[PDB]
Amino acid sequence: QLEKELASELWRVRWEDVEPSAKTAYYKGNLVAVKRVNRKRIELTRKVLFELKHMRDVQNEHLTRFVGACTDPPNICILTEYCPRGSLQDILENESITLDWMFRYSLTNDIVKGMLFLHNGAICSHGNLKSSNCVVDGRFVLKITDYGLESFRDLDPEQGHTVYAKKLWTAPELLRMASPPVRGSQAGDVYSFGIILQEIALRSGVFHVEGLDLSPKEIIERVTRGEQPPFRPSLALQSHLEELGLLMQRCWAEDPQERPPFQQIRLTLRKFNRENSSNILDNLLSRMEQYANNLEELVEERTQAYLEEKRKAEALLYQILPHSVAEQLKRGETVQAEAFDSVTIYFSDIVGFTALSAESTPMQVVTLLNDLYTCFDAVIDNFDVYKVETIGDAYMVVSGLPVRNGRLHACEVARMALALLDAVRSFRIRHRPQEQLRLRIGIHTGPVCAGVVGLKMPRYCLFGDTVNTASRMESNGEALKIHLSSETKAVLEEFGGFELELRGDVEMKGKGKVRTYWLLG
Amino acid sequence: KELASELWRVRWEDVEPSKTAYYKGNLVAVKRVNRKRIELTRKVLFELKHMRDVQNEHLTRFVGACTDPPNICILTEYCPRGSLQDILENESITLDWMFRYSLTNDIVKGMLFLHNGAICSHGNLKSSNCVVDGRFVLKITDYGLESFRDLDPEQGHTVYAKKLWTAPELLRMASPPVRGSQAGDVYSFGIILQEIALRSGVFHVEGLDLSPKEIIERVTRGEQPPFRPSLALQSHLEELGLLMQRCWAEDPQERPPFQQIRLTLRKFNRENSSNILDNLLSRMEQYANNLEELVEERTQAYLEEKRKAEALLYQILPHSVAEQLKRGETVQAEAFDSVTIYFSDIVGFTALSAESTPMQVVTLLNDLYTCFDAVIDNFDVYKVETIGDAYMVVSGLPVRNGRLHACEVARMALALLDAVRSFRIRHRPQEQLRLRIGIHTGPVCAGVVGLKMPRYCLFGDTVNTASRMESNGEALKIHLSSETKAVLEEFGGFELELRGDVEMKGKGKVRTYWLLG
Ligand SMILES: Nc1ncnc2c1ncn2[C@@H]1O[C@H](COP(=O)(O)OP(=O)(O)OP(=O)(O)O)[C@@H](O)[C@H]1O
Ligand SMILES: Nc1ncnc2c1ncn2[C@@H]1O[C@H](COP(=O)(O)OP(=O)(O)OP(=O)(O)O)[C@@H](O)[C@H]1O
Repeated sequence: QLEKELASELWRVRWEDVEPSAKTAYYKGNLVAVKRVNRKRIELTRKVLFELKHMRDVQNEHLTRFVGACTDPPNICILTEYCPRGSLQDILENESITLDWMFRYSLTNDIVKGMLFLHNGAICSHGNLKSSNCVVDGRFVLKITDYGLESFRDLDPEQGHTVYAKKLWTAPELLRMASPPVRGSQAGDVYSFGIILQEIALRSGVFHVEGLDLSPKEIIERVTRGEQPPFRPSLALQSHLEELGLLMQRCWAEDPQERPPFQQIRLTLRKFNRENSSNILDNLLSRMEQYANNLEELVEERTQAYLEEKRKAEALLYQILPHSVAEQLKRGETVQAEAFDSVTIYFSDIVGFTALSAESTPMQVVTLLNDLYTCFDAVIDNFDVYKVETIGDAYMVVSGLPVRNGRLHACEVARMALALLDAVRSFRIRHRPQEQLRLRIGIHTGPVCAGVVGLKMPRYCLFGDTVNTASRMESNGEALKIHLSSETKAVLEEFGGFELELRGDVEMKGKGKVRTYWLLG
Repeated sequence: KELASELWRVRWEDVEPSKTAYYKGNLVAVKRVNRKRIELTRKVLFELKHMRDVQNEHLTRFVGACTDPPNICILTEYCPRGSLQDILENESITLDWMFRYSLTNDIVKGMLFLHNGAICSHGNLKSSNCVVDGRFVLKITDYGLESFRDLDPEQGHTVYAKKLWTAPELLRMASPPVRGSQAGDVYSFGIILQEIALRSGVFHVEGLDLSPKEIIERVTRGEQPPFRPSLALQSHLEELGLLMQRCWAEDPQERPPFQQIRLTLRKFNRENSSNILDNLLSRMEQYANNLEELVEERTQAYLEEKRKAEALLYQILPHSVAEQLKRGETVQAEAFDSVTIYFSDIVGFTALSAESTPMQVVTLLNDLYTCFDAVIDNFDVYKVETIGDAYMVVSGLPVRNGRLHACEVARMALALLDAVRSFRIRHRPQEQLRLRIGIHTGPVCAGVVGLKMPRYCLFGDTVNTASRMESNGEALKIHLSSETKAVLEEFGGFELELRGDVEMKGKGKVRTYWLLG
């Protein structure tokens, strides 16, 4: 029977039907995982033959099973039962799995037991036990893969300097200037578990010391020196979980016969887990429930964040155009060009807005300008006005777009006249208690045309011969007063009750003698 | 002994309002009751006895319901995480066939115990009142409640919206009981299966769907067309439709035995496994995988959206704004040492534009923007804004430009001729335009004004008076201010024509020079 099974050749995948599509592949109607190593010298190694067959005959709860081997000359590789989640080191290091310490204790104990079985049978502890080769099952039962099959790996000094990239967990004794044995040492196992426990206890990569970080070269050489102090990454200075620190301590010292057996290791682990170490069945359920709850909370927080971006993205493109645009993009395809000539516009400036303001002191007025912007905008929400521009010389607001009515705009302009008269006595310069600046404004009705231009950041533009004429005529505005023209005067006539006075016949550049009026209230 | 003390004396004092409240355990759900007056009787005694009686694995426990003069409610266990109806409604979660199927089987078992013993009936079996548990443990709510319900008569909005679930055997009556018909339970499961079968809301086949009131009197007006919403035509679950078709049985007795229902569902069962834990573990696995997929999609969309927003924001302001967006959050205006300001507008742009038709004026403005685009790529220049005809920009860069603002006039002089030469009014092919550029060289202070919609604003007496003066200028000739003419003197390679001392408002006789090229 033994001879027959050994001759059976039950480990040959033969890499013919298997389809490739870190590099997961599909074979045996199941998810697979294949890792290979550059070697072209395999033979029918009797010892390795038994090792391969025995591995294929090894099973346990916390181990990881085998499938088949790559005997083809294209390559040679293992076939392993892929598991969904990534390497454990990634698992903890993501900072997005929101672990808990009961969770971690259970993981440590499970890995302990799996290794223990790994060490109680014909297969003995594997050489390397890096924290980055402990996979998590779909049902979340820790497994320790990539072990055994001695002659099946890239056992090589070839890389030379590059070898020092990945040996950090190597047992200190084995990591000396000597040719190592493939199998490894049980002391090596104790050290491996100690270092992995450290990494799963501090939650930062490998050898996370806050005082001084050092590349792999530095850590390797430091470990190698064998200095009097027991070099190893430090333990958080707290008494909350001293037991685990002590247990790791017993596994670190270079005393080869000091790293204990796993009998006492499991004994101390159970003594600690007596806090919550209850059952062997329900553990899976509670663990998965905790993990799922945390994942759902994380995704809820991300989804909350995503809405935050949408509102801000909206605030840039849509908001530039008048709020009629707010409909235009908000299913307002009907929000298009207009031909309404009953539009009232207020363009005003600060008497000596620039010269004195800039000359007073560098960088001593810009904040005040922002304050004026904010306050006068808040008032700008006190009336139905779609502010047009805030040009350096002046800001110009014209209304009427939000409601297609020829009576609302005139009343809005008339009201804003008195509102600006008040603003004259509003937003006094805080920095200079003895400092006052007055605003001059004017209104000029007439035909106008509004339309949306621009591709990247389209904006509304409101052009009109009346607009240009109003600018050219109001360029001579006086302080703390308002000038109205004939068109706007007629607007006021039918707009509603008001107290307008007659300034007289003002000679306007390009307009000639124009009768003008003062708005009192 | 049982008479002595209720063991259902849940006063808030024990609990905290902190609408699920907490009591010395996990979260304990509550439900207010508008009773306002009590004369508890032996009937109530047996009510409490039954309330405590059952502790089945698929019946959700209560402890004690308040009986205070002003208020009363039942303190049940707050099994969190929504409802089954919801747990399929929200499109995010994607239950697979087997998952829904097993959910149905579990409901079968829970109901099987529901009233096969002491408790007679519940009557309200709304899917929304059967929630999932912390770890995939379905239950069924409000069993018992000998009188704990809104028995008060409304015959109004309550009828409109809150009674749909009861089936016609219940509907075809004017005296609703505390506990519904056994066939009533069968019907309740029938419509619950109706809702779980497909992802629709409630009692809604495709096609014509009358609104809820129409649904109500359809419920009570049933004709020989036996109006049970028919299942999905998909033939991979047609056997389910068999049960569904039977469940809402017009003949009261034909509504099959519930145990027979369970046994048929068993034969029906997908042969996954027989373990009681295995099913739970597999379910949680599927749910977790779906949640991970949701996380992935959300993250992808968030990154894409923010990338687009950043692109737009960078487009808005000058590249110095890009740098500020990079790391710097606090920005204060720069009192630049010396800059160049170019003001551009055509002669009689206002008049000509007004002459045009506004509708075609929109295309004219599009033409203007496009034609300005070409001049928009000459050298470092940030177009401040485009208000009307005037199209102005400055060449001040975040860092020293080696007197590059001298190159601003160079760029404008180069671009003006090219733009004017072969740029035409689409709606005004017959009409042509002449472009005049006014350049000044001087310092100015510029900064970001506003935060919600911050914009670069640059103020400087040079800029202001230069814009005003260039307002009136020579024809088809780039005028430069003597101030900027000297800087042009510093930078070689070009030719300058001395226009001479022109009258500038607020400036008197001020020298100006015409661009040569
Ligand atoms: N169960 C698994 N089997 C194979 N690969 C896995 C598994 N789980 C995760 N992986 C991924 O495959 C990679 C294989 O591990 P790794 O790269 O550490 O092997 P190696 O570096 O060739 O040798 P060692 O495992 O000793 O480091 C991991 O880095 C990980 O990203
Ligand atoms: N343990 C629980 N106790 C109470 N409500 C819950 C519980 N779990 C979930 N819910 C929520 O309760 C809602 C069901 O509605 P609700 O219980 O308020 O009215 P009802 O029970 O149908 O009728 P009434 O409340 O009048 O008896 C669902 O949205 C569900 O998510």
